[PDB]
Amino acid sequence: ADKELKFLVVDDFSTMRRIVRNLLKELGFNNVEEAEDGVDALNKLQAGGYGFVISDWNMPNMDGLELLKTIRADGAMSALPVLMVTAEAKKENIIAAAQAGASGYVVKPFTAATLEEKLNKIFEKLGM
Amino acid sequence: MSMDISDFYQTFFDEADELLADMEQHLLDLVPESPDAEQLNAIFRAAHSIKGGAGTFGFTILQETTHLMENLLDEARRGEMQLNTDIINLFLETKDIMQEQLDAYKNSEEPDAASFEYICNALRQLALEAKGETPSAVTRLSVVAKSEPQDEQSRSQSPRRIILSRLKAGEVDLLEEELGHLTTLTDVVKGADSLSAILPGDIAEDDITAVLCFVIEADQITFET
Repeated sequence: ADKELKFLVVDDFSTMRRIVRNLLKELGFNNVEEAEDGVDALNKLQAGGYGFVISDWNMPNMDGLELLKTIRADGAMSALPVLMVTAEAKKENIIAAAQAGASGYVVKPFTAATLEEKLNKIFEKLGM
Repeated sequence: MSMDISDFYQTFFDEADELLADMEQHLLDLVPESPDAEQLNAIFRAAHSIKGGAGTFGFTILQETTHLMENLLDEARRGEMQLNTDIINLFLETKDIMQEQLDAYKNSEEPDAASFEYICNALRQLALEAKGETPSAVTRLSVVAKSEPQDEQSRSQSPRRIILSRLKAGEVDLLEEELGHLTTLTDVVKGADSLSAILPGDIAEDDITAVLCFVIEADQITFET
């Protein structure tokens, strides 16, 4: 529940990144960064500082899961929380996310009120 | 207050117009026989972005139209599909139609049904043609329906009960809500703090374990009777 948590809003789409941003806003979150892909993100992540990957499932060069497995077979990034943002609540996504090691999932578009609740539980389970 | 979408639309409409203009220019600059990888990636990303926005706001016709184009652009960018002038012209026509669909939504109007059917039909025809007539040799020639029709119908009686012990305030409702995403719960005993329900067996024990594990832990989970 850090209203400053560094959200790597990994998504290749700007307006969404913007309302996500504005809702984070009406809810009080204002610290949001944008990335456009997995190599970019992996490159970006090969850097560091990222705490929450609000990663859209899909991107070019390397997607959400390769991102996630490479993330996982690699010594250094093996345990980052990745909130897979998904357009819809689906099981295999939910499970593959689970077997390759993902942290949680959410469905857009949400009201300020909903985004509000999901964040709460991951925070909960990871101990945040 | 009240997340109204009839203004989160304006930002989308503007982004979409811009992405449609970019799509058009990239398409016009593409060299079919040797498409610049970076240019195709941009066309694909514009389409992916427009599709997600269309899904978020329930713009059915635009979403499906963009969906079909995106899959095609993915094939071409991965190098699985060859491009030519006809295909590029179809993409341009697709961009033209998507713009008309967007312009209808801007006016709180419904897009053109006939143009929608025509473009989707053409896009699906191309994908089909991009296939060389089904896969090589017969596939799924057996792996399909395996084990014949089970004896009773769905497990004789070994659903295994899942016992979720130790849940929180609103978690009863919520986990009820979450297990409700993976599987279906019956005999929902909503105790003050518990949730028991019988379990179907539709997911490897090893995997149910894995997802509940997004909200709860491996030992909170017992499989027995």
